[PDB]
Amino acid sequence: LSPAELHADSIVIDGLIIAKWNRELFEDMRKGGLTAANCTVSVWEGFQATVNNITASNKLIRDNSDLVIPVRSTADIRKAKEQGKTGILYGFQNAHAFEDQIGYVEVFKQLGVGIVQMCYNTQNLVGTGCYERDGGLSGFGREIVAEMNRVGIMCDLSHVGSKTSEEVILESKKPVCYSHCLPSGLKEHPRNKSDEELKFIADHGGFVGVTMFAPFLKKGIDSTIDDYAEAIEYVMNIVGEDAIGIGTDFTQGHGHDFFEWLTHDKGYARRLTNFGKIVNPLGIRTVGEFPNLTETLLKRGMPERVVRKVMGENWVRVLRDVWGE
Amino acid sequence: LSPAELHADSIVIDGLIIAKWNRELFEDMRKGGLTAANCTVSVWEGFQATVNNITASNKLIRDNSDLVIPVRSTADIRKAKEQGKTGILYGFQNAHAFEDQIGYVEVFKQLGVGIVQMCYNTQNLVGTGCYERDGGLSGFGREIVAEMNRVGIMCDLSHVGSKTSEEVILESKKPVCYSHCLPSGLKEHPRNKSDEELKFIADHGGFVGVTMFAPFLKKGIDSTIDDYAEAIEYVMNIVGEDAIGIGTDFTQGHGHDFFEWLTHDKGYARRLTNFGKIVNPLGIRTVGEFPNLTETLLKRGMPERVVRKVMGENWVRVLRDVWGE
Repeated sequence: LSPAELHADSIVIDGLIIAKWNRELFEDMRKGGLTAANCTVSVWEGFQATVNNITASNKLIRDNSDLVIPVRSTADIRKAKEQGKTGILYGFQNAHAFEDQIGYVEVFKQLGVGIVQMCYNTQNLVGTGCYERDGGLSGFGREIVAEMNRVGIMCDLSHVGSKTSEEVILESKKPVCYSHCLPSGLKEHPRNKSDEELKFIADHGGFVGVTMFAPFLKKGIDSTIDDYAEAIEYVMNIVGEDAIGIGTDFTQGHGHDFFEWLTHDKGYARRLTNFGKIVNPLGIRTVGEFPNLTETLLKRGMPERVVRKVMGENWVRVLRDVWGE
Repeated sequence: LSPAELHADSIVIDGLIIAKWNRELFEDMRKGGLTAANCTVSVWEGFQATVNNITASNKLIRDNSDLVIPVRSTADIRKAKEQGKTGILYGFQNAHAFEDQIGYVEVFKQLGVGIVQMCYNTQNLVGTGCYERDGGLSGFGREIVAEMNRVGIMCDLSHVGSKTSEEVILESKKPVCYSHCLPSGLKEHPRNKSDEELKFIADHGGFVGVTMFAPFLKKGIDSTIDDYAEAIEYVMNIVGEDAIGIGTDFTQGHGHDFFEWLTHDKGYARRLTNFGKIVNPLGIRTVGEFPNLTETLLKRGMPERVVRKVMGENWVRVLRDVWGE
């Protein structure tokens, strides 16, 4: 009932987190009662470099198994909750890790990867990102989507351009998602999505995780926990209460080198953009503050049942759909 | 001079050979009076692997140095004519070997690569090739072209397809070429270029070597060395006598797997096309019959100085310009 007992008695999931990994990050996940999270282990990296991140990841988990456990099935999510731990679901923010092999889709799946973004800002072998002329979904890309549907890896399009994004929604036989994005109806920015877009992905059984990245918020570095709920309500107004969730996009622990890496093509080439100061909305600057989002949305008019949805239940339902598991 | 004396006294150069390497291939090159030839060492492979192709090539050059030598500058071309050997010019048919490192461009030039094709049939990191909806040249591609221009690696667009192709011609500050293509005015086909595309490339200081791959010829597997001259004459009629050359798509020695490799995306995925029965036009079916090409053109009426140009002079000139030497 009380905004604390609810968060506690609930499945909380985060669609996207790219924080510096260490035991302290893990403990802050626990402090926030986080049940599970899509953790990025690749963005610009190729096959082997991505594999390395996974090896490094499996080690941190292994060494901190009293705080976190791997996530391959939604059953792992139920386990994590009933065990007082945080489930970790491996994700890629780029299909580039597959390189030119369609066989790697099954390989990574076998290594615990459950969500893969099609592209990242610029042109891929499969499609093209959101910061450049979008050429659409390539032939090779349609083969990658297909195998991903067969193997059980969800298609993510947060950083993919509109042309290729639409083709992917129309091609996959399993729900796709925008793990972390914001409405352009509040802020123009190249990474935000239009109302037409948000309505189009929901109509096709899609899912949408609303993010809180300062740069993409209407008020930016002056945004508050409430400005986030505002955006979450704007999206739910188009998407509906069954296709909306959370995708904070927490970059907790990272520094200067990390952001410059995210803003230059390939992590080192030409400048694609400039985010500016990185200031999360006041009221939810750290993972350990996740519970303020349950209390907020709650004290904002949204009934308990819908809240359970937005905080995690919805993420579980789609992941269950896509993994058959 | 009789066509025999002429061919022998001429600098004959093949814009593109991609046959099975061994001591028998060389020797046949010598029989043909071949001065220098653009030899492909990459088409579907990435950085390392292409490098392996290169160390294996260097091995052959070294073990058969009485017949061949490396060609890095137009001076190396003259050196071959002086020593009666065939200079080998390492070339790529896909920029995929650069992967996502603009620094690899210089790396390969230092290893001998002097001519590179931007894409091969399908989407790249830099563009798209004929055979699929062409999105154009990307930001990463624009950077690659700029570096290629600086380091001295000529841009090839035979398998690139109009759009990224045209954009490359405008972006590049050095002449670019269609090492091996045929006029679509004689045979409609995705690999063939139009009269507008051929005039365009020439009007921009570009170069065009004509090929004789059966599938692209009007008469197909029924063509003859004359049908080849007809194409050369067709192209020279637009391009002029200074922007045309030879780029016989010699595949001497290769078997069945090789062609299936050339016809499926990434070398194994979806079939992009089907060449059919591979038969070279009668009277020029082996690199050892090169002198018949000179004889023919001459027999058809092309004056001596022009024949010398089509056979090799034009190539050396554009390579001289593009390499700064």
